[PDB]
Amino acid sequence: VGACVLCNSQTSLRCGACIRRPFLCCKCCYDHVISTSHKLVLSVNPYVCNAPGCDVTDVTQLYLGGMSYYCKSHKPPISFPLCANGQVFGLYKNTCVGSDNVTDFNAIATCDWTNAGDYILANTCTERLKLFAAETLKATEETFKLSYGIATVREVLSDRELHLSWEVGKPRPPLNRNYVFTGYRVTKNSKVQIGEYTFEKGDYGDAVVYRGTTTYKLNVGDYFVLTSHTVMPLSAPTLVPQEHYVRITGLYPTLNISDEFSSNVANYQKVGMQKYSTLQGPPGTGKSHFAIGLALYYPSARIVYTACSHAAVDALCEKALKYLPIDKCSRIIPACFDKFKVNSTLEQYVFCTVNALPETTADIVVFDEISMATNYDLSVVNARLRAKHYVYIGDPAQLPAPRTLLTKGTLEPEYFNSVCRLMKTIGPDMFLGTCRRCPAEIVDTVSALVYDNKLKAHKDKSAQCFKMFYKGVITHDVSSAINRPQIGVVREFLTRNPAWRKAVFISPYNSQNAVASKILGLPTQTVDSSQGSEYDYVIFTQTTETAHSCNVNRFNVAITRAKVGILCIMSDRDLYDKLQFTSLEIP
Amino acid sequence: AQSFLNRVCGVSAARLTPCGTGTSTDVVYRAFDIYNDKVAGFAKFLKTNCCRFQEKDEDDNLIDSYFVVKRHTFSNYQHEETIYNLLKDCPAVAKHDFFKFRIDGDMVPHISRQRLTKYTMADLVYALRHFDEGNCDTLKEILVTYNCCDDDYFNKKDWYDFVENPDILRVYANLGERVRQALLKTVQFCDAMRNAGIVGVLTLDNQDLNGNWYDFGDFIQTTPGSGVPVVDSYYSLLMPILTLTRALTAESHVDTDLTKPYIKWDL
Amino acid sequence: LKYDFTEERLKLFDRYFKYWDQTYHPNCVNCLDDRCILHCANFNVLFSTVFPPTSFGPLVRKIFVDGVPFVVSTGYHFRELGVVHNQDVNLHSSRLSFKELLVYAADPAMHAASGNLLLDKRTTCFSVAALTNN
Ligand SMILES: [Zn+2]
Ligand SMILES: [Zn+2]
Ligand SMILES: [Zn+2]
Ligand SMILES: [Zn+2]
Repeated sequence: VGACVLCNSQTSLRCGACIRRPFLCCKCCYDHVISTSHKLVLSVNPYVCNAPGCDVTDVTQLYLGGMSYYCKSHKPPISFPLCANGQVFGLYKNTCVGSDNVTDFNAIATCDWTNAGDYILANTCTERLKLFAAETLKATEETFKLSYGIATVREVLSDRELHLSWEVGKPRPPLNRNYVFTGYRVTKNSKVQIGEYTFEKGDYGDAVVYRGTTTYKLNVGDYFVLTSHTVMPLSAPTLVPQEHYVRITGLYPTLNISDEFSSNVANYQKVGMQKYSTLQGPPGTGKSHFAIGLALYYPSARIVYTACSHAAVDALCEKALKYLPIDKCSRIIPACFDKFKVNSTLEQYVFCTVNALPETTADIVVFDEISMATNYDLSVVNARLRAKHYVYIGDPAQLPAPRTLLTKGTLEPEYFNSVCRLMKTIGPDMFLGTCRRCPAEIVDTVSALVYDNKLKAHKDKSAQCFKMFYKGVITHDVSSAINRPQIGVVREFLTRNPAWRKAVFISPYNSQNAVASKILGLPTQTVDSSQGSEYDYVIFTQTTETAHSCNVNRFNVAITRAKVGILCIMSDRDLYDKLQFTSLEIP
Repeated sequence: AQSFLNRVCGVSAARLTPCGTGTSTDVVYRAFDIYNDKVAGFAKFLKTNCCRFQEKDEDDNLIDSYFVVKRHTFSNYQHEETIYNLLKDCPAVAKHDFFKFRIDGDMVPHISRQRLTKYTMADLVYALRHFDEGNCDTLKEILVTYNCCDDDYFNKKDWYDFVENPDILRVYANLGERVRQALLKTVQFCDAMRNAGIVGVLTLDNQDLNGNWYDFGDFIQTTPGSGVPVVDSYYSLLMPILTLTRALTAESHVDTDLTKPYIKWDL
Repeated sequence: LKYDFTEERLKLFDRYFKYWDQTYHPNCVNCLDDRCILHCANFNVLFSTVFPPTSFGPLVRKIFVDGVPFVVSTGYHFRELGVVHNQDVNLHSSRLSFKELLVYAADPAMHAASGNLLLDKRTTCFSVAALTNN
C-alpha cells in the first residue's frame, strides 16, 4: 500500500526479485516484470500458484483460478491471467498511469555496482530513483561484507598491539583504514559486546595497532567480529532546495568581528541569506576556524557540528575548547571525545556524527568532508535535520569515499555524491581565503595543479620540501605493499640529515608503512586517514605509481599536511615534472 | 600545594593533615589479589599512587578516616565517573568525587574517596591466613583499633596460642559483627550491580573494613537488569575466617539483636 | 510476604484429623484424580479460614524485557487449590509478539501496581486499589 517508486501512483505491489521491495503500480509493475528477470511480485498475497506441490512463481504464467493463483497445470476450468493488458490485476487497476524512466530502474535493479557506469547512473538518475539506488547499493554492500573471520584476540602486547588472530580458513581482513570491528567478551555463560575499533597494520610482523571508542582496557579472549548493520528506507532527497533570502532570516548579526575569523566574516553574511552555503574548502585551511568563527558570529543561532566519523569531530572539539564555551555545547556519542553533554538535542552547539544524531531541527548545521559522504547519508541527514541554513564543508579535490565495490573505472570528484556534483557546476558559495596550514611551497603547486591557482601562497618558499627521483622496484603479496629498494633508499636518505627522524612515514598501503616502521622506525600515516593530522616534517614514498596512489587530489590532501617540509619519494614523472619542489637524486 | 588540599577537602569538615607530602604519592605495603594474564596470585605488594590524608577530629586527635586521592589517565576518569554515576544509590558504595587539578601546567584528573578505613579486608584475611608471631604488627593494630583488647594484652606470652591461653577465642569474638555487616553490604552491592547491568568481579582488597566499596575500573556495561557479578574468589578466600571469628552468633538471638534473649526453640 | 503456609496446613490436619485414613495433599496439583481433588479441596476450604486474607490471589514477579522493568503474574494462591506455578515463564526477552501483548494487557498486575491505594468504607468486601483520581 503506497505510491509506486516509478509513478507515484498508489499501488500495493513489490517486486519479489528486488531485495528492497519497491512499490510498483500495475502498469509500471508489468513493465518491470517484462523488462528484467523480475518474475517475482509480492502483494497482499504472494503471486505464487498456491496449489499442492506447485512451484511456479512468475506472474505471466499465473492465472486467477478461483480464489487461488494457479498455473495451467493446476488451474480449474475457469482462470484469469494476472500479468495481462500491460498492467497486472490488483489494487486500483484503473489509475496506473505508467512510467517513462523504466530501463534505468531495471538497470539499477540488476547492476552489480562493479563498473564505474553503475555509480555514474546512481549519481545521475532522478531523485527517488537515486534514493532507491543508494538504498540497494547500501544493502548489497552490507550483505557482501559478511564472509570474513573472527578476530580472536591473542597475545596482547602493550596497549597498542593486541597481535590479534584469525579463524584459519575464512578471514580476509582489510585491517587498513576505517574498517570497524566490534569486540565481544564472554562472561561465564553470557556474552556482551565491548565497542567498535578500527584496527591498523602496525609495526613488524603482527604488532597490529588498534584504535576506537569504549575507553576500557583490553583482555585476551575478547574476540572481534566485523560489524554489520541493516538498511532503513530513506525518505528525504539528497539536498534541500536552495533559496536566497533578502535578509538573515531567523538570525541576528554579530556585535563584534573577530580578527582570525574576519576573513571568514566576509563569508558569514551570505550563509544567512541563502538556504545552504557550498564551500570548496581547501585541505585543512582553517575549516574548523570557519566553523568556530560562525559560532561566535551567530551566538544566538543553534548550530550542529556533524560529520561522517567522530575523528572529524575531534578537530571540531579541539577548536571548541579553543574558543567555544563548554556550557552551550553538546557532544553526542552513541554506545571518542565526550567533553560536552552526550546525546542532548537541546543545545546551542551540537557535536555528533551521521550515525547517532536523531531527528531534530536547528538554525544552521555544518557538515564536513562532504567528499567523504555519500548521497545515501546525504539524504539521511536531510531526513534527520531541517535546519534553517545548511553548509557543506569539503572539496572533492581532497579524497573520495572508499567504494570497495567499485572495481571497474573511476568515479569523478563531482560524481562522489550530489553535493560534490554541484561543487563543479555551481561551485562554492564561500571560500577559505587565507591558507591556515601550508606555505608557498605546497600551496603554489597544489593551486596550479587542481585548485585553479585560487589558493594564495601563504608563507615563504620552504625549499626543504624535497622531491625525489626514482624509477621503481616494487613487490606485493596478498594485501600488503612492500618496497624494499624504496625502504633502503629512504633509510640512506634519512641518514643524510638526522633531523628527518621526526618526519612521519606516509604510505598508500599501511603495510608499506609497517615495513618502514620495522626498518625506518617512523610512524604510520594513511594517505586516506590524513586529514586533520599534520606535521611540519613528513616523509612519504609513493610505493606504487598507480591511479590509487598517483591521482592528483590524493597527493594534494597528502601534501597539504606538510607544514614546513615534505620528503616525497615518487616513482612517476607526471607529478615530478609538474612539481616545482626542490629536486634531489636517488640514494 | 595547599589549594590542592583545600580542593580535595570538599565539604565535609576541614580536619585534614597530609600523611603524604603535598603532591607526592605516599607509598605503602599492602596485601593484594590480582589476576591479569601476565601475573596471578594473592600476596603483599607496594601501593604507590595514593596521596593519603588522614582526617582528624576535634582537639586535633586522629581517627580512622582517610581521604585517599588518586591520579590516573583521562579515559579512566570519564569511565569511572560514568559508572559511579550509575550506581550512586546503594548504601554499599563509599562516597566518591571527581575533579581535575592544576599542580603545574597539566590538566591531570583526580579521584577522591572519602571516609575510608586504614586497612582493607584483604589485609585482615592475609593477616590470619599467613600468621607469623615474628611479624604480627598489622593484626595487633587492627585488634587495638576497634577496642578488641587493650595493648597490654600483648605482654602475656602465648596470647596468640590456642592451646595455651584459650581466652584468645574470646578476643576474636569481637570481630564477627563487622564481618557479618560486610557480608550484608556485599549482598546489597551485588544486587545493585545486577539491577543496573554491570559485569565484573570483586576482591577483598577493594572493600573497606566497614563494607563500603570503590575501584570500579574494570566494570563494563550491559542491558540493565542483566548484570552478572562473579564472587567465587571473594567468598572462597574469606571462608575460613567465619568460624574462626564466630560471625553468625547473632543469628541465635531473638531478632538478630545482640541485646536480646535467645530464640526459645521447641524441644 | 509469606505466601506458602503448607507446613501450617499439615500441622493443623495432623493435630485435629490424625486418624483419617487417606492421603491429603495440601497442594491439589499433586492429586491423582478428581476424587482426590474434591477430597483435598474440602480440607483446604476448612483450613484457609485462619490465614490472613491479604496473602491470596495472584503472584507477581518483576521481569526485564529489552532493559525495561515489568510486573507480570506467574501464579495464583487459591483459597482451596493451594499454590499453582506457571510452567513456561520468560524472564528476559527483546520484543513481544501479539499473544504475549494480549496476556500482559489482560493481567491485573500493572493496573493494580500503577494505581493508588484505596480504602472503601461503604462496602465490607476487600478493596484493592483505584485507577483514576475520582
Ligand atoms: Zn524489481
Ligand atoms: Zn507505477
Ligand atoms: Zn500450479
Ligand atoms: Zn489430593
